[PDB]
Parts: sequence; structure tokens; C-alpha cells
Amino acid sequence: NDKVYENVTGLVKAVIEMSSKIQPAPPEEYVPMVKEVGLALRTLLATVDETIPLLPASTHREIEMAQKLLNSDLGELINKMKLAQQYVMTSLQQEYKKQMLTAAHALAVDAKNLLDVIDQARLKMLGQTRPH
Ligand SMILES: [Zn+2]
Ligand SMILES: [Zn+2]
Repeated sequence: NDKVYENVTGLVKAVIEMSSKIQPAPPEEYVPMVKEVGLALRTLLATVDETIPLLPASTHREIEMAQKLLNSDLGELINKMKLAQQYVMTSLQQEYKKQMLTAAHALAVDAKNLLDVIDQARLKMLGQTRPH
């Protein structure tokens, strides 16, 4: 029920959408799908930034690296999309589209890991407060 949880769920659903839809899709159709995955990521990353000030200092780094990795899954997905758009109406089409899928799949997996690191940081956070 937390904003981080919601943003991850959003980002994963955009990935599953694009995934189930990309086989029979022209660039016209799959650019927007990548555009949606992109902003859902940007949104999650903004939320995680607003969250770090509440998590223990000792967890900052693990979380920061998890965000870097998502940022380059995006970069990797965007690159595979550019290439699919270049080799449209050819037989490098399917190959590049399959590479987009892989890259989106990585992004979803890395989003969940980030959720898991933030969740564990929150648990460690409970073990820290002072009396009233
Ligand atoms: Zn959607
Ligand atoms: Zn009190």
C-alpha cells in the first residue's frame, strides 16, 4: 500500500503490456509503449529518491546501485527499440524486437529487486527507533 510498491507495480504492468503486444506491432505502436515504461520508471526513481531520507544510512548505497541498474536497463531497452525501428520491414525486425523484450524483462526483474532492497531497509528501520 506504499507509493514505492505502487510505482513498481505500475512499471511492471507497462512492461507486461508491451510484452504481450510487441510481436505484431509497428514502431508507431511500440514507441509509445516504451514511452510509458520510461515515465513509470522515472516516476519510481523519483519516489525512491524521496524515500531514502527515511531509510538507514547503511542501506543508502545498495538502494542507489539498484536505481542505477534500472536506469541502464531503460537505456538498453531504448537502444534495442531504436534498432528495431531502423530494421523495420526487414528480417532483423524480429531479432531486435526480441531484444527489446529481453531488455524490458530485465527492467521488470530489477524493479522487483529494488522493491526487495527497500523492503529490507524498511525492516531494518524498525529495529532502530528510541523511547517516547
Ligand atoms: Zn499501460
Ligand atoms: Zn507518545
